[PDB]
Amino acid sequence: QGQLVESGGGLVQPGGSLRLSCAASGFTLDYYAIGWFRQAPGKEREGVSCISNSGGSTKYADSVKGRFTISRDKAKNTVYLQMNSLKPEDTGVYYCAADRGYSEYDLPCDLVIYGMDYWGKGTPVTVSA
Amino acid sequence: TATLRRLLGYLRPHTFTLIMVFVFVTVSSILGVLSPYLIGKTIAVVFVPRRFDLLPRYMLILGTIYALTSLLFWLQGKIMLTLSQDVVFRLRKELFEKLQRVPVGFFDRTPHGDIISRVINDVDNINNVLGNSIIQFFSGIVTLAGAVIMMFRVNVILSLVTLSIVPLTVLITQIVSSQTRKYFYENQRVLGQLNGIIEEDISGLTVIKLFTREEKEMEKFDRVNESLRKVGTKAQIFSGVLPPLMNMVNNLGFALISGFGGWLALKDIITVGTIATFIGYSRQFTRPLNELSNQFNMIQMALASAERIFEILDLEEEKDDPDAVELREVRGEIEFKNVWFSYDKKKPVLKDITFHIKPGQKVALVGPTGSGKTTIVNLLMRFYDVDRGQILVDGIDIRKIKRSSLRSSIGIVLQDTILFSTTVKENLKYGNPGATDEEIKEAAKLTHSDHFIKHLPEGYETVLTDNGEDLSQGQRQLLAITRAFLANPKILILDAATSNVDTKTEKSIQAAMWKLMEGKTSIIIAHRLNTIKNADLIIVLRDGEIVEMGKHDELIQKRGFYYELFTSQY
Amino acid sequence: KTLARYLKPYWIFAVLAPLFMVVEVICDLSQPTLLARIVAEGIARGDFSLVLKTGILMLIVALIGAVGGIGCTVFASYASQNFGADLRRDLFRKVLSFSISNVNRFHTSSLITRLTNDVTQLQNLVMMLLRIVVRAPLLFVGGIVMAVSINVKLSSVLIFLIPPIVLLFVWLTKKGNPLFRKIQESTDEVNRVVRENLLGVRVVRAFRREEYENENFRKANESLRRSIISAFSLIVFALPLFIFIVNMGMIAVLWFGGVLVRNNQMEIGSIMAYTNYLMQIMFSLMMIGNILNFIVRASASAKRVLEVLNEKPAIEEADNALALPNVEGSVSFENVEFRYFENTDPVLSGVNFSVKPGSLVAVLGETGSGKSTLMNLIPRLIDPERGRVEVDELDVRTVKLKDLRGHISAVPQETVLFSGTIKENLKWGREDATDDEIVEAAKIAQIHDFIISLPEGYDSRVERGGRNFSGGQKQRLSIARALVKKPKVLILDDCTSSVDPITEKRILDGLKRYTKGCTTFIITQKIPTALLADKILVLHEGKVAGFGTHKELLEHCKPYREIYESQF
Ligand SMILES: Nc1ncnc2c1ncn2[C@@H]1O[C@H](COP(=O)(O)OP(=O)(O)OP(O)(O)=S)[C@@H](O)[C@H]1O
Ligand SMILES: Nc1ncnc2c1ncn2[C@@H]1O[C@H](COP(=O)(O)OP(=O)(O)OP(O)(O)=S)[C@@H](O)[C@H]1O
Ligand SMILES: [Mg+2]
Ligand SMILES: [Mg+2]
Repeated sequence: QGQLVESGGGLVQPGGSLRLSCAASGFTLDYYAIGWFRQAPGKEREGVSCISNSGGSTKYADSVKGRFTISRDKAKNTVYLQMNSLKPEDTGVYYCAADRGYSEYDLPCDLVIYGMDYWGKGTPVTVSA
Repeated sequence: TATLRRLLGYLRPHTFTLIMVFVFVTVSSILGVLSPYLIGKTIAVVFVPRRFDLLPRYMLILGTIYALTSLLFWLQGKIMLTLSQDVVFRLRKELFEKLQRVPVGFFDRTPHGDIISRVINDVDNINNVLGNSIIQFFSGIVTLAGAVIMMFRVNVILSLVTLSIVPLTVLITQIVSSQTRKYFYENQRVLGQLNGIIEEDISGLTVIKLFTREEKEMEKFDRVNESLRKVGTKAQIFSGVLPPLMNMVNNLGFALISGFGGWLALKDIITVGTIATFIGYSRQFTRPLNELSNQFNMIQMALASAERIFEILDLEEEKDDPDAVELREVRGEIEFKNVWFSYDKKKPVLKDITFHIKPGQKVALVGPTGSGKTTIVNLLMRFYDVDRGQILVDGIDIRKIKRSSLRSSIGIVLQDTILFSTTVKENLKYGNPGATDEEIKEAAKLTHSDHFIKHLPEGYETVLTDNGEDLSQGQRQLLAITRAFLANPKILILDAATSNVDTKTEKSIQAAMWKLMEGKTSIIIAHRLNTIKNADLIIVLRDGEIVEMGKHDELIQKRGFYYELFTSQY
Repeated sequence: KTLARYLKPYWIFAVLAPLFMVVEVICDLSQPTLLARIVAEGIARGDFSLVLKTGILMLIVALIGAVGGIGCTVFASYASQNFGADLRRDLFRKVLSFSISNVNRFHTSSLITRLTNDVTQLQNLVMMLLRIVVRAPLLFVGGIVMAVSINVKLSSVLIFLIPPIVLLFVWLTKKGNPLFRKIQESTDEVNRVVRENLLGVRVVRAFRREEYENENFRKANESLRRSIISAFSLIVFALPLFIFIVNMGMIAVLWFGGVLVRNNQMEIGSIMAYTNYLMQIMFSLMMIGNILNFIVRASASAKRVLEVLNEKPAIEEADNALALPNVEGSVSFENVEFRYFENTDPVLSGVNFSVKPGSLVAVLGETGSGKSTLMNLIPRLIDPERGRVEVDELDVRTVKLKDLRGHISAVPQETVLFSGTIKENLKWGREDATDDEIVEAAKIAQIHDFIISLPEGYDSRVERGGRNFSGGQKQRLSIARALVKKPKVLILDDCTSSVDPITEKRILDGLKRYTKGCTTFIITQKIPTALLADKILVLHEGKVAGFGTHKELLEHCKPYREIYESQF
């Protein structure tokens, strides 16, 4: 079955950086479009950076510019998102994206998804003092 | 099992009626096989008085029983005939209802005759199980239970001998039935593919006769028909191979009780008469058991037919989000934000497509043959959902607004002019069914349509043939424009609407059509460049890429792809 | 007599069926025959020698019925499937010969049901008839003798129940003709709504009339179920009443037998043996009654199958026809006057013009004048009511269709792209065409660049209708499709409509370069594209407007001047 797994981070005071991997089961980073989303509980559901294909695609967020470092694995099939110097501005349940990619284009950024809303399970990493 | 509990599960709202069906058939079952026993009871009493005395007393009861059986047999059929046709109607409606929700892509790839066979042939195949077949099923088990009670009250040990060979008879049936389901399923899909070729040839028989492909189309039909004949013979044998094969299984039982019971009669255990009467009661046990086994092959035959129906009744549908919102006050604010789409998914059609249109603007789109102009139209129609990008109509996203409310103010005329089998008046009534004759008539005169409508033998109530072949390609396009304007849409799209229509007639409509275009967001796609210069914002598309954008005079002075197209005309 | 000819090639399966069936009847009837000797001459006699003598013997006689039974099922299924397979191809052959006028008489959706449902219904009838072809008369003719042998005088009551029975089946036969006819018409009605929704699903969703189409199918479905129950109500009424007549006869046996035996004292057991034998008669009448319901169901189906061969098509091969392999390209029109139907207005009237052999001739006129209808008369697609069409010094009608159409290729206004592959679609003109010949034809149409860009190339998936490729893509394919065959008389109805002006020049000028001294017809709505043609023929309201060069047409013709003034 086509589902995503999201893990990483604990409880760190605003200033540090946490490693967050979006492991995919039955989905490869060589073609499909998988990207992190800045989703708040009880509010709007924004995005981080949607990266696709084996060749690679450079992408980042606009609210917190050039601080969400991304990396992809060809054999392990994981996407590490290291939030360089965390701020209490982005706190809540973060999600990944399944299908609606196939190759490489632009991704600016929000995906469709018919299942529920977004696949990956929300991990809460509140960075407040 | 998957379709067994599924098809027979359609009789669930009629369970209360099914209990009555079982009650009315059991009375006919306990009196039907009782007919020779009913006569013998009367003679046994009137054996001594010979004629009259008690003979006229017994004749009064005999006549009333046969009159009751005939009154109940018709009563059994009448209540079941409506019950059977209701399930048939249900599956046919469910098949049709799913098609309207199922995506466009499915229709473009699967055969048209394949769905036709699924609607008629596959539903007419399950018509046999719903009827007398269900009646005989209830009649079978009660006659079996009625025979086993008569069996044990006469002989105890010998009744177990007849019941010991029963699971072995079921064992062989389970193999034959599975083989019948294996063959009838293949019989239907081959017929489904063959039925598609029939629809394929009828819609475009002119092309076949002209290129002399009549011989090649005949052998194309023959190649599938030979596969239909070869699999059809094997499917019909397995359908009726179990009844004569069960005779050999039954004959084993006739020899078994003659030996097992013959061993008792010799040693003086149970009298010869205890076995001589048991043979008659063993015949009323084998007959319904084999009838149920033969009618287990027929349910598997229908299970294969039902399997082809649920294949589409499991196929994905165009669903609206639970947080759906109806679009209030439509103006037509078309918005695109870096849209990239692939139709065939193998080769990308559109790359970086973005444009903003004000409410009530004239927009033109032109380029080369097979670029991606029509692809943008169906993305706005939401026929093929956006892979990567963002599209907003009247300030709200395409995915957020429900498909019915979104398409409410959208109008389109296609390259393939499609006409219905219904009348001209009813065809034009599309979009706005509550439109009076005054609105229908006036709209036709404005776009040079009424000229040929009055020319028809019937007029406005003239019957339209297969794809409206009763009129020429140009006349057909003009009716579609009238149909599009009659619905009164805020967003209007005219895909190659003025391609077949002559340049002389086009000039007479050019201004009248533009006068109706005001206060509406319009997008026109046509190769006739000298009729799309009136548009406020003009976008040029080449190989699924925006090369030029702006006013008509700006495109001319810049000297690009628009200039190359305009000059090549003359 | 007409339906009997389909049973003629498979007569071997029909002649072997009643021979083996007689062996099956006697084997099943011998069931209590060997069951009596295994008990009375075996168990009752005492000796075990006679027990196993009939013991193993009963399995041998059962094996004759078992092998004979399964063997009969094979020959019956093989003959029925072959009857259906040979009927389909003979009906399909007459389907291909029908014209656009034949679609009006016999519905577009009706033909589909006729080729399958009407064939399948008659297919099972052959299976039902073969099972009781020798089975039913053996127990009826040879059965009444058994009833008379027991008691002659007691076999007289059976004659009294004949008048209501003989008046019941004929009643079902006469009522079976119009009631079952409406079922076969309602199946075409449910076939129509599903086809209307399928063909043009894009139009249905565009105006949200899916609910309107939901009502149309529901109303057709309600009309279908009501038509079925009306004819099937007669079945569930005649069947219990059929038993009721023989039930009256059952009471009559005791009424007659009581007066019969008073002093005889020998014919007591004869009434007893007659009543027990009546159980075999009661169940057999229900079986025959069930077959009669299938005959009245297939009677309406047989009427639809027979009205396919009887319906004469508008265009057929002439009696005094001659094969014309070599065609020079001479096209002529003499006093041509045509009307599509009987109630239709004059489509074409007073047409008189001659085409030069090996010349590019353009056809111009307004919407609904007579350009497409006129072009159909060249490769024989419509027969005129008045006037004749001449191709190569002689008439078109008097020339064989295989030679005429096999050398004259035409491209229609509405481009049709059949399912399969690009290589198979281009081979429509010439099936024996080499890979180099089909490639060169695409180069003239400039569609070759799109074929090579595909991952599968020429073997890429092509769908029925033409919605697999864009409007102009299939349009460019249809021109090249005719170019593979290389015809001497080429007809092009709206060759460029979904083609860009740059590509429009490359196709039009590309054809003239490769075809020298070839008769070509092109219908264009644009004046600059019409100027390349040697002579331009103008049509308006069916009547001829003008013929000749563009310069002469500007002064001598009036509607052609209106086309030039409107464009510029
Ligand atoms: N299948 C048909 N049944 C009845 N009438 C028809 C049929 N096809 C064409 N006609 C009539 O024949 C006349 C001329 O038709 P065509 O030759 O197809 O038109 P045309 O000159 O090609 O017009 P365009 O394509 O729209 S410029 C019209 O009056 C049509 O209504
Ligand atoms: N059903 C389909 N399956 C695959 N590809 C398709 C399909 N429909 C359209 N396309 C592709 O879409 C691309 C552009 O075609 P469209 O947008 O449909 O038409 P267009 O740009 O107006 O071109 P015309 O009709 O030939 S002038 C082409 O590369 C087609 O192969
Ligand atoms: Mg297009
Ligand atoms: Mg035409």
